[PDB]
Amino acid sequence: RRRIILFPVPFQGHINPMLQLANVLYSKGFSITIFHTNFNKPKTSNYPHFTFRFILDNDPLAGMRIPIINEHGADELRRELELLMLASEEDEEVSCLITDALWYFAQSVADSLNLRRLVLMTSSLFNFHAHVSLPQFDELGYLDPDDKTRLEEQASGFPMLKVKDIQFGFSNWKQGKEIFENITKQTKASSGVIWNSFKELEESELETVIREIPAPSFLIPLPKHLTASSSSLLDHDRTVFPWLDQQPSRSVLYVSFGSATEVDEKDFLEIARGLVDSKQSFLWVVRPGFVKGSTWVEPLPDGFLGERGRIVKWVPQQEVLAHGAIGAFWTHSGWNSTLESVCEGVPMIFSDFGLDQPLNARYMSDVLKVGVYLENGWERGEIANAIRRVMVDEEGEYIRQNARVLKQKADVSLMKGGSSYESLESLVSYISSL
Repeated sequence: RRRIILFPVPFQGHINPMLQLANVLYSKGFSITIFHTNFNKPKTSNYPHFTFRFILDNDPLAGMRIPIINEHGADELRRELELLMLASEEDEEVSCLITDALWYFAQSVADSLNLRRLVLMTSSLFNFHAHVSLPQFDELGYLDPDDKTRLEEQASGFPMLKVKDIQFGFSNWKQGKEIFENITKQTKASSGVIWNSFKELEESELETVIREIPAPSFLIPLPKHLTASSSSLLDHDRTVFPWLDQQPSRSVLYVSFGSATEVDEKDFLEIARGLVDSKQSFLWVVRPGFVKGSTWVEPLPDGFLGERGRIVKWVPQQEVLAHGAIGAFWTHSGWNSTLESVCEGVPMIFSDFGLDQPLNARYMSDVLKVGVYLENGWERGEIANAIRRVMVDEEGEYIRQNARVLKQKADVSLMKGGSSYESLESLVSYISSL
């Protein structure tokens, strides 16, 4: 009997994957302790088989906890580790810790303890290519936002990307590679690295991973394993499932934009019209506090759709995406939502609110070819001409085709004698054989 220590980052896009992995690992035999701040704590009654430890705070702007924890957490993380290693019975040794990547400082703490740390990568191999070649991007001044980026113009080497992708996708040059420097470092210094993906999804970046990571990396599509429904930090309105049933097959555009994202009153209305203008049935989730200078959706006028679509606060998305009523998904190019998509097999409109969303958008658009990327902000014509495109237009059947070829591949992964299948037997072997 052997304990894994997991340690998410307490934001939905990190919780979601980290606990899915937790569930898959309990399956295969391991005791499971979870480190988590008291901030954004998930519902624990949902996870009766996991032991939970709250730390670091036992008495978009919220994402500063990450850097604040990194520098000031070390000595608190080490304490609780040692506690847990101590109290552990003769017959329940801790095999390993498994953190988010952004916990780049656990590796010193673990190092200091001699415990070995594995890493959960909540974004893609491509993402991690980007960060690897960042000192290559400083040179060309892609990280410089003073002058300009060239028009639909390829960066360097084998540029599946463009300079905008990086420009906006690394639009925190104000802080700079100071952070990402270590994340990449602290990924490579690791005893292993679990990728939320499968082998056909990113086969070009395998090399990038097998080059830079001396430790074995293991390729694991979590959504295909199990749904992340019971780590939702917000309450699901399930009143959408009885509806969808009464939409005809593939006539609903799902529309989620992350768990953090904010928009102006101007754009929210803009986003609004485009959806009507497209003349399609669409379920559109809107967080509580999504629109700025408002609480929920006061900005919405009366007499917009009403029959075709309905707004909601929050839903169990994977469960949604898997409904036939679904035809596409207006993502924000967050990775889980993006990955969920491929695995349930739905084509997507893209967007980017920085960080990683262009990167994701880019090589989901062009490489795989499973979506349409509004590069150029928000126009009520374009948006409707992306949605019509993917959904109705006869000029996106190659989008719809590819978006479901890739799904069968995923099932094949998890079918015995398949990448993901073997990767999990291996990961499992890699945890035990320690």
